[PDB]
Amino acid sequence: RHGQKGTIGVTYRHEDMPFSAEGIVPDLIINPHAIPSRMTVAHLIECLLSKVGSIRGYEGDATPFTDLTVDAVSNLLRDNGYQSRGFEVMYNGHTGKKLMAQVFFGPTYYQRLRHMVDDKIHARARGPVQVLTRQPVEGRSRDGGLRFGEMERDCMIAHGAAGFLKERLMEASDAFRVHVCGICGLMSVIANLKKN
Amino acid sequence: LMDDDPVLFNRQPSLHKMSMMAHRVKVMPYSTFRLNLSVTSPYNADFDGDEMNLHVPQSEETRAELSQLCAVPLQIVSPQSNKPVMGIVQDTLCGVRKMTLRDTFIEYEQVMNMLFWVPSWDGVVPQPAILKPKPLWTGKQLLSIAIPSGIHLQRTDGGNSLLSPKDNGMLIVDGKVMFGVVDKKTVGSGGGGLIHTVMREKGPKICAELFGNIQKVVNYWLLHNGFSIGIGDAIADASTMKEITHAISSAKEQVQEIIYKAQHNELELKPGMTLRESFEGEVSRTLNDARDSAGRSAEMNLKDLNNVKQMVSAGSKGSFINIAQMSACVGQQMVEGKRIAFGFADRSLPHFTKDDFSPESKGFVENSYLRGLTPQEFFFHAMAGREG
Amino acid sequence: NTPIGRDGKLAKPRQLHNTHWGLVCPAETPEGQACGLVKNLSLLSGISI
Amino acid sequence: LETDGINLAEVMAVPGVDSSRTYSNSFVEILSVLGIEATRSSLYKEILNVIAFDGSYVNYRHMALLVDVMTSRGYLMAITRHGINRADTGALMRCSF
Amino acid sequence: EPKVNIINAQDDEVELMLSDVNLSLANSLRRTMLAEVPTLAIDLVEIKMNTSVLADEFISHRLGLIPLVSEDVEEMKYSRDCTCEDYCDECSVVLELSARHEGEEGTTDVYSSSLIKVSGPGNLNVGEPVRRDDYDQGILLCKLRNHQELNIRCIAKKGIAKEHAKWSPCSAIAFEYDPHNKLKHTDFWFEVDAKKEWPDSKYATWEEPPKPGEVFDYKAKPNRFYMTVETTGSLKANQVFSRGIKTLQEKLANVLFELENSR
Amino acid sequence: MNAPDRFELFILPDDVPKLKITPDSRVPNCIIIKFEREDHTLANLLREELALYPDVTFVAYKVEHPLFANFVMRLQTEEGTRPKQALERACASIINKLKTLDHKFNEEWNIKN
Amino acid sequence: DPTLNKTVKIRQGGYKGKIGIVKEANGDRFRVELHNPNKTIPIPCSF
Amino acid sequence: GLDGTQVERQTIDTIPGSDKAFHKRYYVDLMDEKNSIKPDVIEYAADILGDVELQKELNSEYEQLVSDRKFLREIVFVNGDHNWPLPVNLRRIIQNAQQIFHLDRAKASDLTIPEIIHGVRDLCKKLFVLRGENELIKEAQQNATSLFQCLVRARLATRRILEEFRLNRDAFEWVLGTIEAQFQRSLVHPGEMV
Amino acid sequence: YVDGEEEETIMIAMTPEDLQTRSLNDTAKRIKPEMSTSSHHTFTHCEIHPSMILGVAASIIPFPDHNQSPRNTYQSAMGKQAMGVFLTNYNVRMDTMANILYYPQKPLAKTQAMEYLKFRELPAGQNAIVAIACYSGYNQ
Amino acid sequence: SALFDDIFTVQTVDNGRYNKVSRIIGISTTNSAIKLTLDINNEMFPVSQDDSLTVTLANSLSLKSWRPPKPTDKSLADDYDYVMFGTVYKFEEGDEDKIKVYVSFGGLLMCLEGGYKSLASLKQDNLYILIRR
Amino acid sequence: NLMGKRVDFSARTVISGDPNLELDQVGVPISIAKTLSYPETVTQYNIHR
Amino acid sequence: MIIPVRCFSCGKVVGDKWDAYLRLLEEGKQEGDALDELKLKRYCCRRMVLTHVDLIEKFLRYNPLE
RNA sequence: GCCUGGUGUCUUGGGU
Ligand SMILES: [Mg+2]
Ligand SMILES: [Zn+2]
Ligand SMILES: [Zn+2]
Ligand SMILES: [Zn+2]
Repeated sequence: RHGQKGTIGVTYRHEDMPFSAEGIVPDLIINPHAIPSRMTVAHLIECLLSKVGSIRGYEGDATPFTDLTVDAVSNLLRDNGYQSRGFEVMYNGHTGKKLMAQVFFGPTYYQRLRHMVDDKIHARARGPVQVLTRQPVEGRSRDGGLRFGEMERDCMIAHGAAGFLKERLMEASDAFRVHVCGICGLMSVIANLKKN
Repeated sequence: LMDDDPVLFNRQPSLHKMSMMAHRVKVMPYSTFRLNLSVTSPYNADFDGDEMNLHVPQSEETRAELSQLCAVPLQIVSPQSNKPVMGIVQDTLCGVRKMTLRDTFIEYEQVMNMLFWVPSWDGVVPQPAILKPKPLWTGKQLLSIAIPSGIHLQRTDGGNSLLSPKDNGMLIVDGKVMFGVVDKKTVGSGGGGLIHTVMREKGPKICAELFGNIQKVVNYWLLHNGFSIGIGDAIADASTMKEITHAISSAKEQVQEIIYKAQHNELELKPGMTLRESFEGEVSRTLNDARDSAGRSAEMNLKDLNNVKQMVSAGSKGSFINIAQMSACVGQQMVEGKRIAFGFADRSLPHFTKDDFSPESKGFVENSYLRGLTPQEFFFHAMAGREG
Repeated sequence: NTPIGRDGKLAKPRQLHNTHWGLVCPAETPEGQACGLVKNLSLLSGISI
Repeated sequence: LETDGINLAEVMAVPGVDSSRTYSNSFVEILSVLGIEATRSSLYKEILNVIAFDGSYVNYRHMALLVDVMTSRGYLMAITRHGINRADTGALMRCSF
Repeated sequence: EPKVNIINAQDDEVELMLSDVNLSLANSLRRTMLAEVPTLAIDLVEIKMNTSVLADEFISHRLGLIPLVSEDVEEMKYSRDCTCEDYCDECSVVLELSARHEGEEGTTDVYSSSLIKVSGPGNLNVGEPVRRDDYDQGILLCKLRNHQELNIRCIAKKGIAKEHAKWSPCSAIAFEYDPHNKLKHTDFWFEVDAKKEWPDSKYATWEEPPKPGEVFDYKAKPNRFYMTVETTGSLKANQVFSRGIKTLQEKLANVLFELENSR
Repeated sequence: MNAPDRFELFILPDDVPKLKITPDSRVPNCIIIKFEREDHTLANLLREELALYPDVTFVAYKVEHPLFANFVMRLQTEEGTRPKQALERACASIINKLKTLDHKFNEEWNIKN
Repeated sequence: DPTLNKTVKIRQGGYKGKIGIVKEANGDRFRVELHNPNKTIPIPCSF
Repeated sequence: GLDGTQVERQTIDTIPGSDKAFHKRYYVDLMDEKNSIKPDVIEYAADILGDVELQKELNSEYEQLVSDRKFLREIVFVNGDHNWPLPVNLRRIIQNAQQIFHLDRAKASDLTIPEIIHGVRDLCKKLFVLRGENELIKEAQQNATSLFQCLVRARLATRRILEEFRLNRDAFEWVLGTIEAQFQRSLVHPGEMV
Repeated sequence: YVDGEEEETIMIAMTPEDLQTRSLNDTAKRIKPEMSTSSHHTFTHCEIHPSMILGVAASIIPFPDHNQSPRNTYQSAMGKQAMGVFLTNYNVRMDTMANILYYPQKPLAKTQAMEYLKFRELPAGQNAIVAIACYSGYNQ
Repeated sequence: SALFDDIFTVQTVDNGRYNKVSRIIGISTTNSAIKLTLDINNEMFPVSQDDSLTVTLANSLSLKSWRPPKPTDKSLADDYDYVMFGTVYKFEEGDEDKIKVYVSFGGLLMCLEGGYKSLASLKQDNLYILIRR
Repeated sequence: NLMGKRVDFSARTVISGDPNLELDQVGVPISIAKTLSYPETVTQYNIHR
Repeated sequence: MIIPVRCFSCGKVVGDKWDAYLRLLEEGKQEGDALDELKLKRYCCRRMVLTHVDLIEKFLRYNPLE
């Protein structure tokens, strides 16, 4: 609940996770680099407070602008047999060897947001076209194609990949054959191909 | 589509040419696109929900154009600032500082695994730095396996001698690290660093392997050392807080003196400025210097083992101001380049009396984020934040 | 909702003004084009009938 | 000395002033007083100062390339429709802007 | 040369000290008990009627998590290895459940004790949902109100925890060693004094503190591993430790077989 | 939709060998062993055991990608011993230690029964 | 072919005992839309 | 004529320092023995002192260096900045040559003085940006490489080649070939959408 | 009741404790402002509780007084996108799209204002056990 | 069979920066102006101030791919307590007799100061350092 | 429609990082890999393949 | 919705202890003590029972749709 | 017994 959002990068089965001496394994591992530049110190304090809360059996009051201090919560926690700042010794799951560093560990409220990958994944080979432009249709729900916009055009110029850019915008899209008159230059030719 | 087919990969908005580079496909289960982490920087990509686009060339001619002009290793150095745009980042960069510290030693059993983790390794285990009473390698030796031979680089930080008491600078001879902690100044994206040098001497193919080799070694080693951060790492001890509290208390007194002088016509006028501009200017300079002074005190008290300090020192995330704001003092809130305006008649909030120009009245947030902000300070902080 | 637009840049209708204290939320506002123009009533607010 | 407001021609003539080095941050006025080649250097100086200010560094040839385009016609061609589309380039190219 | 000293014991958890082995062997034993010791668990639910307020696969999902007596599971085959046509008596246990609420008032709570074994590889003691006592109703599955009915047929199969966590016989496995950090495998974080700020292991009194003068024994290795294996009741604690060792043997045996056959 | 079958971690396809030995001819007397459908569980056990033998000069393993249940081990021995034979010796030692270990647990268990 | 769209049970293999529907029956290798996970599998006719 | 990806900040060593420090670094006096080249770094040390004909080259060398320093300090880089983006980094090329040929050693060098002066001067005519014999092209070709030639001459000065870098015959000919090859490779490629 | 116009003419104490002068040096807790520009203040009103300046969405955040201000804005947006149990009658409504979390839990760290938003009765999330650690590099 | 040999008195032991490394400075008991600065691992070889240390420098331990030492063979290191292997990265041909030799033992640094007649043989590619007692 | 347009043979999804991929690789989901295609010309050297 | 069968984090069965927990609260025991009596010692198991919200009692009130 | 078409224009709310 602190603007610290992420996607799952991999899953690990129970026995490969790091574990504390009590055999508790985390459900979820977030990255330490998310904290110092974002300065969501409240996220850490919530973890600390919730640890205390689950040991003694109540929901801590985390209302803003109260007398609750970090030291008061830390005092309670140490009196229950845990290191007072929330750390715990943990063991690497692959080898059983201790980690040289201790790991901040505890409950945190996490929320499941509406953006799931199988609602976004999309691919198109060939497919339906617009009646008017004979270009691929717009949108996931219509088997559409991605937009090659003006800014992507410029990048291929910078690379000097002139051949690639031609193919993308013709053979891989709405290529059409027309006949012109060599004298007047208009597309006024009437071409019956079976009568030649 | 099959392994090693080239495809064009792209993230919008395409602000510059390295928004579109050619990658080699590797088919994998699960529904996300996978990127090696060192390419997140040129795309300005991260993994908080971003999506990216893939385009498949449809002929023999364009496959060759992709691999020989647009391919990732050719793009390591950008013409924008004649320097690399990709380096070692985040976990691997944080970890590589820790690993190349002077007192990191690794026993034999772990060393064998680490050597085998390097794809380009020639099969020759190097001799340990300590032979007796127990074979021990230093971190610098194993990192040096990932650097190809024939690479020379010298850099001097703060006039250090060849005996390097602070363990700073960098010296590399024949692809072997003689001394120096490896941090953002060497393996980051800066000009003249390690990545730039390998590119000139060995070409793009070898230089692309450099990223893969370094990453595979460090992430393994970091997996078995571990690294964390907790609430403890924001907390300065009781002695330092009194220093911190004094420097803020004395700064509030100087601001009182400035108000006294300006209201008794004893204030020097700055050139080009009215009295009220000069008054506002002097108060702002005092308060920003107060926070930096308080931040400097908090920083120096932190031990080397403190986890916040390790990330700031590596350059992987965070900077001096972040230590300052978490632990010492959030400091002055600004809106439109000026202090908080009197949006009520002659006052900033209805909890103050009129014509109050003191620090607390016009948006100085004295508390740290650790300590917690008061209700008045909170709103002012939300005003500055909204403007951003 | 404030019906000013998307035409007209600047900042004045978008800023969190001091007199919003206790009447509209200082935190809750959308990202993007509506940012600062769509606001939300604080918890104890009321509207005169 | 530094001034608010400009009058480059009149200030140059004032005895005491080093008339060979006086500079103005309005390159429109520079063009009228010193000519097109001096505008090139002044244009470059003012762009570089903007980019370099937040510590960034862009290699010389890119800013040099932009100011040569802006001065090739002998007058300052602005990067707006009133400048760009006054060129003898084809109609299909010009109408796409 | 490996030695074991059981500190405490009861039906569903064994606390023990393991000694004169390598760290890797203690860890591989930990992993094997969690992941590869076979058990029995529901793996197919045929819903003929479900008019409760819970969704069909929601109820089915809870069924998969019910621990079943798996004592004789070693003589049972995997479904994927059986020579038969569809299922039969040698590769599955069939369970049935039927509940209903008559009356216009009150709530009928459907409990795991209503799971009735219907067939199974007789006379092997497998397939009954585990119970603490005899008057223990067990695990809550659903709740029913007037006219709501639940009538399901469940197929239980042999499986391992690698495929899905419902087949795991353990819960947590507590595990620690070297309570006074003589090996120096960790470097303690501290504010003021490391010893006062870190709590003591619950096995601190089982080993002697380092003497204040004592030099660092750079040849010492980890040698005593205290662990506690808790189970869910699907297997008794002594069986899990025994079958963990047994399973790990066949895996190494299978590797040994392949080398002497590849020549 | 793209999740692989979880049973593929331990069930061997018919055209895929459980074990594959190839030489590393760049140095003398070195083999690469590719283990299919196995984990750290097996690999770490073999690795430490092997490292305490006097005639093993190099042993290492890596799990190249956690989404694929395989690993590859590299084993080099001195001129006298053949690596593949040494691997058999490491296997039989551990089977023996676990047999002993299982026995001593059974005895201690009845006393507490 | 007379067995498209008719309900089927699998009697051998890892999917033994599962219900499905014949989605496509080109030749020898069928496409059963399994009921149990949201996946359609390729499967031989002996099964 | 260069591609932006191929340049790096390099110091042009004839710009900073006093005239005295400059003279100490670059001047060779075949008359005054204590201001000549040290005898332990060359084999032919005997046939050196007094030779007025060899002194005519070294005077022309130092006169060339004086022109460059005067041109660069008064016209090109008035504020004294001497670190600038330039093509092909000579410092790295030299220290690689020191590694390939094991250029440690006090073993006096067999590399004669006329080979150095004529070698470097002939190099500066092969740094082709534009080819063709037209009179205007040669002036343009010379103008394009003016700054880079000064950079080379400031490094491959007689005292530095012999006392500091200690190149032999094999290594020095290699250094010239590498500079020549890498400068060509650093030209922008026609067709580039700059 | 006071509106914005009348609020201009009153003097508000932030908490009841500020109505009376006091008699600390706890280096962990936050510094209260000195308020030494006016010698004696004449308060006319007092806030009921200062946490009521927040709205519905921001009231779900535990400890918003310890966050950098954009994070509270970002959570206020994301909170409206989190699956929970939007009503208890979902089986009889036929909505275009609906999501119901299997096992909602009430949060271990709550605020007083959540009692009236019914958040503990219709929660929208779960308490995960979280380690903050660099593990395999698959979480950079 | 060795290149250099002497006995040193430890004047300073700087801990400060690290928990497992200390910098020591020493001067030869028999010949002043021969100074040794050396980083060493505290936990493996604890040193105190004023300790006497025999320091030998060899280019070989014999009386490329490292192997665990067999208990049957024998080398120069059997008679010493602390052995390190390193790279010579600077050979200073200094003023009258000020010679410094900088060696890097995997980032553990050494400076050896002394005279030409004592150190001329040390112009090597690699060096062992052996420390006794 | 002319300076930019929608195109065939494209795909899009959420991205994740992987340290155990080479710098110039991209991991592509199987389902996407079966929808996209490349028209390879048949020659004497690949006809059996 | 209804009490989970297993603790998410460690796997210990907790779905048979929900009825016992509500009864202990009628007798006036405090939440921490009630969990203690049920032998739920690790805090992963404690969160499961302490923070579950029983919504199924509300859904049953909606008079059956057959 | 091969081919095989399902909309648009807006507005609003969201994602980076
Ligand atoms: Mg993003
Ligand atoms: Zn015509
Ligand atoms: Zn059967
Ligand atoms: Zn639990």
